[PDB]
Amino acid sequence: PMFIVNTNVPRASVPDGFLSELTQQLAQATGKPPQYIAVHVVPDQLMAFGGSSEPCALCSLHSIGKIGGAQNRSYSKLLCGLLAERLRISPDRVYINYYDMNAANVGWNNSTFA
Amino acid sequence: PMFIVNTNVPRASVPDGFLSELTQQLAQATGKPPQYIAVHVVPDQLMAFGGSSEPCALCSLHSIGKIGGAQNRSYSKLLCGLLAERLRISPDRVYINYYDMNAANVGWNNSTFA
Amino acid sequence: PMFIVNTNVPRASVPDGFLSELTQQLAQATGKPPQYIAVHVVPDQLMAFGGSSEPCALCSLHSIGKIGGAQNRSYSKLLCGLLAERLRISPDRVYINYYDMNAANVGWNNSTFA
Ligand SMILES: CC(C)c1nn2ccccc2c1C(=O)[C@@H](C)N
Ligand SMILES: [Cl-]
Ligand SMILES: [Cl-]
Ligand SMILES: [Cl-]
Ligand SMILES: [Cl-]
Ligand SMILES: [Cl-]
Ligand SMILES: [Cl-]
Ligand SMILES: [Cl-]
Ligand SMILES: [Cl-]
Ligand SMILES: [Cl-]
Ligand SMILES: [Cl-]
Repeated sequence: PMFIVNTNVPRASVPDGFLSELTQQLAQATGKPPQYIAVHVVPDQLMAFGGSSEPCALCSLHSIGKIGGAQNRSYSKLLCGLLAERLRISPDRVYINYYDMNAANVGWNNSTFA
Repeated sequence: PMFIVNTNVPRASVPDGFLSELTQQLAQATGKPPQYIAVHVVPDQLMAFGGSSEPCALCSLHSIGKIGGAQNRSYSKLLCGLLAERLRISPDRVYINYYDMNAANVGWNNSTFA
Repeated sequence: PMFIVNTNVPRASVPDGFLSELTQQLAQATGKPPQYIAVHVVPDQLMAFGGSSEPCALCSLHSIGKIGGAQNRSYSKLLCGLLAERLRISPDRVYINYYDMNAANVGWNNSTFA
């Protein structure tokens, strides 16, 4: 799986250990092996949500399977929870796009998961 | 909806009110409330379009519905128009990927839109 | 086509002409004219792969057609090879998401490719 978070929150406000916490929480939530988890955080971004530039975040979670109605609601609660707790971003100022990737469309180690 | 613009144009060349203009114009174009419109601009990028690093832009517009053949053509005219006017980027050096998202695949406020 | 590389490797480590090499290599691989190839490299990113902060990369390749099982395996070998030789990133620490875009969903020059 791959989780990306883009936010206008400054770098200095992203607490130490955030990438590790995301990796650990996502491994368990998705059920995927920790070695399969990739995380990416992009702070200090120029963005707005509803026209307001108060703290907000635009994210994406890509996974081969483990994507669905119920699972996505659970990931959203988990992720919005972490963003609220660690980056002080209100859950209603966070969007998370979920993508269920076909194995044939994910490259890794000179090949694909197909 | 969510609109992201990645460009090699420097931050100082992004005029005041750009995020606000995009928010307003996209709310009107998509027919969605501006409160639900998120915009993100990423300047000073290392990119090339067609083998040259002259001003260019790689963008994405995600929306639950309001995506289609005719609508996308209309959005492209609007967006390329804004990028040319405000960032001086030639329309033929702009790519905009459109994504019609299923409500279950868009997280927000500890849940999804499903 | 559009190729994006997000990586934690330093900007100073990205060889000059790297964008040009990616452009020409992708033009050859996809069979499409270099004029239509866009490349984007984002260094100095805060990311982790498998919980580790060692060099890694999260990439995407979007193309109208020329995407598939066999082709993607070929693209992965090509791209991982380039990232390894030029950016010193191990292939097993690289993810590449492939997207076969419908022409109606790719905006360009005030319209779409449909
Ligand atoms: C699905 C499988 C190919 C696979 N994907 N993947 C992604 C990141 C790290 C390890 C692996 C991995 C493996 O364990 C191989 C060695 N069997
Ligand atoms: Cl589910
Ligand atoms: Cl897919
Ligand atoms: Cl602005
Ligand atoms: Cl140039
Ligand atoms: Cl339409
Ligand atoms: Cl039309
Ligand atoms: Cl979707
Ligand atoms: Cl194929
Ligand atoms: Cl093959
Ligand atoms: Cl598409």
